Amino acid sequence: VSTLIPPKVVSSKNIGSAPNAKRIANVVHFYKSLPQGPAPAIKANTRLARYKAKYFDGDNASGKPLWHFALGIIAFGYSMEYYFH
Amino acid sequence: AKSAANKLDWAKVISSLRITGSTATQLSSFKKRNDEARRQLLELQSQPTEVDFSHYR
Repeated sequence: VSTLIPPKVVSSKNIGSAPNAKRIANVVHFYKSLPQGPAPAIKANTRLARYKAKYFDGDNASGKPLWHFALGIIAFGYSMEYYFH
Repeated sequence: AKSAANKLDWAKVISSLRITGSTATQLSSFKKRNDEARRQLLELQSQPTEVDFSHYR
């Protein structure tokens, strides 16, 4: 004889179907993350890492590193050809 | 006492946002409404239990 109780029965009722499914996905995606640009890790110098933080950086990454690599390759090849040819 | 109860009941009825799709609470609402109607009918139609022998005898 008791009336229905919508706001009293919300323990099992969630927000539709998709919103409750994505609530767990969105609650923790924003929890454990850097606030703003933390840990840049820019500093690196290990020849390969020296190239990474010197010319191979993605801020520009223009053809200048490629031209420098080609210049070094042809400089080595000149001596190689002198040895061979 | 009935005035405040009617106020809150009607406010709840008109403010239903997640309280829709009901089948029996409205039935209890009409039960209370007809009960109050019977109350009013009994008060307005109160017959005299004792015989009015002062003017009828």
